[PDB]
Amino acid sequence: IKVRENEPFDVALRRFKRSCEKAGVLAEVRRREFYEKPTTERKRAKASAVK
Amino acid sequence: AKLTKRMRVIREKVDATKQYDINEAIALLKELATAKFVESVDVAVNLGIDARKSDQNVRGATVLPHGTGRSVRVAVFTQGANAEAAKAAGAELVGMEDLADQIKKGEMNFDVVIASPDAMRVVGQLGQVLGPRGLMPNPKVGTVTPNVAEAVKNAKAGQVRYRNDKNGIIHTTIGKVDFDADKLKENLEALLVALKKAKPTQAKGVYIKKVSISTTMGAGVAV
Amino acid sequence: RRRVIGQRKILPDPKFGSELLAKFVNILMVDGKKSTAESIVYSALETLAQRSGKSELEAFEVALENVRPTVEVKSRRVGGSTYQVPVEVRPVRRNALAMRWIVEAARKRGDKSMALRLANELSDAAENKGTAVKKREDVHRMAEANKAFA
Amino acid sequence: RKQVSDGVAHIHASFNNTIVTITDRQGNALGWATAGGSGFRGSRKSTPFAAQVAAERCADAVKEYGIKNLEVMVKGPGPGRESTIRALNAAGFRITNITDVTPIPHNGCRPPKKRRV
RNA sequence: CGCGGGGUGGAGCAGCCUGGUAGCUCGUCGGGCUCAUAACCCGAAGGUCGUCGGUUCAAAUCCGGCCCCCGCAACCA
RNA sequence: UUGAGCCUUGAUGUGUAGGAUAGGUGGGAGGCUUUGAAGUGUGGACGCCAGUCUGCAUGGAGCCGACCUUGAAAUACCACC
Repeated sequence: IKVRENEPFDVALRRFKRSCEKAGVLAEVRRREFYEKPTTERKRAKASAVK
Repeated sequence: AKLTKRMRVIREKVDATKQYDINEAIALLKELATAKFVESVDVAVNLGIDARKSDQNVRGATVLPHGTGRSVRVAVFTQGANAEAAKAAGAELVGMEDLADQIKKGEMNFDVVIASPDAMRVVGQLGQVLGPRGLMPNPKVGTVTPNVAEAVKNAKAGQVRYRNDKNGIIHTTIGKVDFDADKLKENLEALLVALKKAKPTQAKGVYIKKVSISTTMGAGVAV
Repeated sequence: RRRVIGQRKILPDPKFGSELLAKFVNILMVDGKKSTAESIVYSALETLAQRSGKSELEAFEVALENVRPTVEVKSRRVGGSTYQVPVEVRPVRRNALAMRWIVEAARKRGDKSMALRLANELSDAAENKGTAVKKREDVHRMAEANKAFA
Repeated sequence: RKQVSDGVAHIHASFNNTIVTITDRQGNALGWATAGGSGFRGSRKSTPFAAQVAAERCADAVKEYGIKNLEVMVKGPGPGRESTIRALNAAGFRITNITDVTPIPHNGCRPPKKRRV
């Protein structure tokens, strides 16, 4: 995870709720070097039903 | 140094390096006293003779005009008329089986204990309570004998008892600093000639390595 | 694993209203008779006033407020290997652990009257010497040289 | 020497060791401690206890320098990070400058399932 | 020609300054373990801690002698 | 900068058990403290966790053996090593 956040924490991190297995987070979208591309999709949003 | 006021005022009379002749200092020994208890002059001898081997261990006692610096209260364990002979010679308490209960329970008002050989059957049961006090009689050093009247008198007349310590050293008192300094040169020879007759059987060549003499927490004297 | 269990806190003693005396007669219960234990513990004060026991407010409190156990010993696994590790004593056996250390020390002693062996064991806890009080100290002295694991 | 009331620090924790070092901004050594200096070995040398005791051994090396605030750097993933930072208060320190100095050294990846636990 | 240490079930070693007190490894007779065999672990059986003096309520032990061992050792005509 | 050595200074002693860190060894009851401890607490330090040293709030000549108990054996106050 490689984080630099310091001071007011306990219990040796893993602070994000539902981060691995059966979602969250990512692997939606696991193949072809696109692993971190759904974070970009849900930030460039705008609508999700597009024509 | 760093020294206490009681002794700092005595350095106002005496030199820190000089050891004084016992034939010349005869008015000075009484003059360097400062304590709230009685100060003495004591002899320190270096040995030997072998510094480890217990076959060359030195033990004994010697008679002196003032003994240990006081008179002693002597007790005698003896049955029948021979006890009255020790009571008239130097004993202040006569002992029997009735007294062996008190000594074992813890109470004893005497400096020396003497016994006769047929009375020593009782005293043999006190060897572990009289042991750690040096108070137990033993035939092998003469403190058990039929002539108990002369043995209580030997203690009451004033004697000092000794034995050498670790690595071969021995220390004994030879007078109070207030007592006649003229006699120190006389009584020292009576102590030395008697300690020199106490040489071990397997002693060879030499016996004394060094002699020193000093006052309680005070200056040294020369011979 | 699962469970999550129901637990019991037991009935108080029918003379004094004390549940601490009730747990003491339960640890003193042998052969299931249970009335026998009432006649052994708190059945005399004249036998505690025979030794070190001073006034009735201390005739049972010498097994309660006189001590505080904290840890137990034995080994525990950490990763791929086992180590000697002091473990945290649970907060309701905390006040009822020394009851076994007193009842065992009296029961296994060869000195006749059991009602008197127990009053003598309470007297030897009122001086804070040897039995039960050193069974607290021995494991605390161990845990003062064993701290890396819990 | 003399009172300075200033210094800099380094605190590291891994899954095999933990250490504490205090120095000056002119490069002078002021105090050091390690879990091996605390006398620990093997699977016990990375514990959060081994880190919290080493923190006070370094606070005893700097004791005459007058230091209450020092500029800290933090290294390594190990749980000794959390107890060595709490031990700054048991050392008498109150901080205003602290940064993570751990090498990244590349992008990502794959957070583990062991250590913790 | 001398000195230090040693004498303990079947072989080789403890020690000291807890004197109220025989410890051990190795083997042997048996288990754990094992598909056995190796590696590691621990029950059981058997001896006067030599020997003559000594202190003592008491020494295999300490203090004196002896003897056999194990290591070091020196000189006048 | 330090090897060896000598004075000065300061403290050594907890086999083991509890009230208790009984050094050796010989004495011995009135001897020592007035920035001086007691005693419960926020603190510092060595630790064999018993003890001791220092600081502050304080209170200000005690305290101790003998008594009472523990043990073959003592436990204020002290030479000597």
